[PDB]
Amino acid sequence: IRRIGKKKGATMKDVHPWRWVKLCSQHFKQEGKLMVPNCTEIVKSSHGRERAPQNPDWYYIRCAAILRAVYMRPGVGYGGLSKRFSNKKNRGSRPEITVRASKGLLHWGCKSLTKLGLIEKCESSGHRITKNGRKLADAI
Amino acid sequence: RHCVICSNQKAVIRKYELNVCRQCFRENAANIGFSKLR
Amino acid sequence: ALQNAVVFDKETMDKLLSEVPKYKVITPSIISDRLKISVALAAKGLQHLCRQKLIKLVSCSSKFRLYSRV
Amino acid sequence: QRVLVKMTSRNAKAVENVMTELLLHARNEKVVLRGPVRLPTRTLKVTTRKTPCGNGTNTWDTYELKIYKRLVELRAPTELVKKITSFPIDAGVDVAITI
Amino acid sequence: ERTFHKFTYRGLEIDPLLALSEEEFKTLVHARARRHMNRHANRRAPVLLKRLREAKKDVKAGEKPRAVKTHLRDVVITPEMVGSVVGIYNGRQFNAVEIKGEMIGHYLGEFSMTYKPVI
Amino acid sequence: EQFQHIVRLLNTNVEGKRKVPFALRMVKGVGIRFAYMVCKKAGIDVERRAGTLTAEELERISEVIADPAKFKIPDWFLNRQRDPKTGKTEHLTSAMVDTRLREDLERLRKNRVHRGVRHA
RNA sequence: UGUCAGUGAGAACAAGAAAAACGACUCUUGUCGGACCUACUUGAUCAAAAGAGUGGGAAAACCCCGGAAUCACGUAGACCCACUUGGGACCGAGUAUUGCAAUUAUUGGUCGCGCAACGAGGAAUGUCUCGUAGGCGCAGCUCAUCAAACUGUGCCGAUUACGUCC
Repeated sequence: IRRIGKKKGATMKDVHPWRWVKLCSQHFKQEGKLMVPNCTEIVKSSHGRERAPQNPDWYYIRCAAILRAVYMRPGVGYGGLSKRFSNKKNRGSRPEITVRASKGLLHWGCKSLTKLGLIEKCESSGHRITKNGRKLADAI
Repeated sequence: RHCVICSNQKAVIRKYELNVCRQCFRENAANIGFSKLR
Repeated sequence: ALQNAVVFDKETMDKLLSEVPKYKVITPSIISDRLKISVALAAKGLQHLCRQKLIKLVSCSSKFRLYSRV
Repeated sequence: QRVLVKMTSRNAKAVENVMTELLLHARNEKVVLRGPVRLPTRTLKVTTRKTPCGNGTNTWDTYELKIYKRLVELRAPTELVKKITSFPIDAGVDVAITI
Repeated sequence: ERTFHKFTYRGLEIDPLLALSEEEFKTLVHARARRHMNRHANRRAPVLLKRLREAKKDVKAGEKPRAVKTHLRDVVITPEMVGSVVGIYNGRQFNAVEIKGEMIGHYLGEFSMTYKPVI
Repeated sequence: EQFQHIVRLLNTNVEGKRKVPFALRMVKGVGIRFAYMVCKKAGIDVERRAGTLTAEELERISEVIADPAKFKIPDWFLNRQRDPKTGKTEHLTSAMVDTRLREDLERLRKNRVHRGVRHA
């Protein structure tokens, strides 16, 4: 492993591959974007970036944790049931992305459902995160 | 469900860990090896 | 000044530029405690002025940041 | 492969008479003896209302069992295992295994 | 004949509905109806279900077909043999006057009281 | 001149806000429908609703509301689906609410049993 | 509601405890696998609910035996001092799941109504001094099926007092 948490994985490993991936297309954009991504919304899926805060991160989780997928990988999914029926709030996940995200890894920086690196492209291209921000970073 | 050491089916059936001893209460009907110490 | 305001207007922005350096401590809150526009885009209003150096940023952070007269 | 002996019992001082004492017979005598330290001891906890009616202070109990699982290991006895498992007869719920 | 109804039920009048079978009916209608029909297919009662058709054949009344009562509140109202009138079970009430059209795919029960709310 | 301004959409004044979907809910909709917002030809948010027929192109939005089945957009967001006397109806708004209700206001409330009488 | 704060995203990270076996099939000179869970993949060239196949376990094996809430976050997110984008309770339409039988039983689901209540709430009154109070989540329990309940484990974790007897 190598990916995530070596550059600050929370907010300084995300925006940089995001820019690069939208600038030249790579990952899935399949219809289903509008549909509920996180439990019991009263709003739309998000204000902007419906399924473009997702894809590399959903590779990252499975990478460093070795073959967490489809039921384990929603482990680092979310759901609080933040609106509820006046009972004690409980955790959930929405399966929608699981299918698409186990498809993903066969292209771009990972190989297979057993081996999750190639040259580990994301790491190498993320070495310029530290050097210079692309967001006007506070710490750079 | 139903019980096998009564036929009452009411006054509550234990089926926890595959035993019934609450249609004949376990305080009265001990020697199952349980003890209370804490 | 006036109590309610979504608005983008000539007056809005022209007033803004004069009022911002007046205070010794500038936050998104106090600009909408003048009430000229809502707290919401009052935030953005300060950012892209501070970026052009009408203000001094204090915190290495945004949102719950504060600012000062430059 | 290597044969192991797990002895599962409700009570201590039944299993004790098995492991310590009667493994001496298999210690280097016919096979070699690798002692680890026995597996974690489960509790079976049950909670029973004391009162047989709805008027009390709504009291309850805590009843517990110990489950002692005593594991010691050997290095491949075959046909010798017959001796090993015929040794305890000293208490009920003494059960032994062979791989 | 001696049955009088109006449906207009998913755009379908009396004629198209009784042309369709119960099998094709449930593909249109309620989640409930599907499950009941599927698992009740083996036996729905021979003679009760018979008598609902039999009373239709009978004549010399303009009144809806009179048919033997039920103790069952669990039986569906089918598109076929509709307007067949039975005493819907309750321990005080039997109603022949809560069987009308626009009740297909709905239970025979959910009727004949069970409480009289007062005050 | 504007830039928070009342809007007639059911011939009913509803005041603007500085967010489009949130204000639009008063017209008989909700957020989760207005993921159609992206395809309503102003997917932008943090925008006035005095922006009607200028930067919102109101007429566009008012088509999506009425039939989203002309558009390709997923019809899992429909308010009514496969009614008991008709097919699907794409939305619930205005007088079109009342129509469906009345039919089942006589039927439903008949029901007798525990929960039946509670609904009655 | 501004002391999760309301809808969005991402990060790091927990502990007891539950589970399996039918004279039902097959197997022989005296007899083996199906009512438990979880893994993995199809379930997205197009939703959720939900379908099915492969794989392991009698548990320190169950895939890392243990994870997503309280929390962290300026990613320069969105809302922003309103009964709203704060809250749900009523109400109608659809569908799948469970079962010997459902009659909102189903409910982890869609999407309406929210502009229905209610703005810390008179008199009165409850109980705790430390890892406690308070806040938060998970499992067990009951058992066709449902936990705002009960029982147990864990997480975040104070203010005041340490006195008197009115």
